[PDB]
Amino acid sequence: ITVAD
Amino acid sequence: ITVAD
Amino acid sequence: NSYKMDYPEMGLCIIINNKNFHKSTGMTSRSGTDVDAANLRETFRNLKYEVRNKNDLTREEIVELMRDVSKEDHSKRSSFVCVLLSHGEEGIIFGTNGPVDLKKITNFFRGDRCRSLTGKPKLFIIQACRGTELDCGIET
Amino acid sequence: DNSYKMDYPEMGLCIIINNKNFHKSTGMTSRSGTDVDAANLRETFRNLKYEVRNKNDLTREEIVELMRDVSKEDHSKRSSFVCVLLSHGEEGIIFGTNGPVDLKKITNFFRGDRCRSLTGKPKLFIIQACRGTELDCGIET
Amino acid sequence: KIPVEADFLYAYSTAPGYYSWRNSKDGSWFIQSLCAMLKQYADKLEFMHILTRVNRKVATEFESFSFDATFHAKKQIPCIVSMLTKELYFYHH
Amino acid sequence: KIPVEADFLYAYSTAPGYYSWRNSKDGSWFIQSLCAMLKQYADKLEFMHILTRVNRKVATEFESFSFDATFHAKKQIPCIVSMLTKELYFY
Repeated sequence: ITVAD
Repeated sequence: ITVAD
Repeated sequence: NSYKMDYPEMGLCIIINNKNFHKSTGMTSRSGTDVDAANLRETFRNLKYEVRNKNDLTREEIVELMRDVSKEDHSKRSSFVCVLLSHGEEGIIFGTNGPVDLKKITNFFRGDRCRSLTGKPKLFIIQACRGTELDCGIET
Repeated sequence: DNSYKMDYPEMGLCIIINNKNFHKSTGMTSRSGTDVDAANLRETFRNLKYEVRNKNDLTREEIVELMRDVSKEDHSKRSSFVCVLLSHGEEGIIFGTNGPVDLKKITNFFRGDRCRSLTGKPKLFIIQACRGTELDCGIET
Repeated sequence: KIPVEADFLYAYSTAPGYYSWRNSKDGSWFIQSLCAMLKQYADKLEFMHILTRVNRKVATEFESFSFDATFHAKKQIPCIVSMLTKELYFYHH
Repeated sequence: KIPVEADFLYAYSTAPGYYSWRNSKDGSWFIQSLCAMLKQYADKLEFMHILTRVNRKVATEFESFSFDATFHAKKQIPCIVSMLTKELYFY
């Protein structure tokens, strides 16, 4: 659910 | 007498 | 001392919210960013900023928007705020169709280029990666 | 807590690396006036109760070794850490007397996983050095 | 006169070189925290001190959850870059 | 657990990409101003606000004097880079 930018 | 660093 | 914040208007808050990218960039859609933009809209509305929300801009549209905003008359505004929500790398923010250097965006608001913001605080809030390093943290 | 705990027994170390004279192989002008900076810093941080350690004209390898050694000291009884770099530089780079050193290489010895007795404590790096060759002509107000 | 680069503040979500993390439902850690701290403290604290509280919130309260072990259990510190010349208070009086 | 890059403060004398100026007998503009503002305010202000006064002193009171026109009448703004998580008081 955490993704990177 | 101002100089660069 | 402190910036004069009692001009007639707090100033502009530009929110550039890039969610959907052309897949020739190789970048994925940024789910959740709409929640960010809405939260920012409300937060800066309570601070009395005139919030302008912009969605999925190309890098040309980013450059053109920032140029146009820098050419407005900010004489009666206390400050300027710009929020960038997108993918990025060090020094770089992505439009929907590719990257643009952050320095090109911010140079429009330099003290010699945007005279009606001279001496006034210019705040850039940047939600974007700055590289691929990972912080594994440390327990205390 | 909204404020760092500053009542350890010691405020901490203040490392001052003052590079005035550079190797003839570099071709770098001597940095006149830097001694005045180092002495001002020594006195200012003495009045803040830091243990000041002045270091003069270190090579790139002496800077790294000095920083490695200090980061392996026991800072458990110290409230913070201060390092001051007075030298020539470029973006992200400080110069030893004999060539460049990555700033990241210096500060990495003090990362929260590498210097455990400074975990959670303020680590301050004060860098007097150019970061490029751009010129600010200013704007009259 | 003043430098042409003065009176800029760059509030970065993450340290130079690093990934920035975003919850796919709740939004980016940094913007969530920034909005929360402004709502709580915009009428009591100077902007740098608000941003320092954002730094603490992101650093302490958030850790990544990923089905891919390479991106799991990761941490983030925001990065305040200030060329401001004065304190900035949003309220008045 | 905290980030390994947390709790650093980098007080740079000048903006990214730019020269940093030094007076050949009184010292660098930045260290001069930093020591002056610490002497005057370390018993009254939080560190970030002390550095903001330093920013203002360098930005407003200093301008280069050089016999070489390329380096004359130049200006400087320091650059505070804070990964701190708390306020820092020296008192």
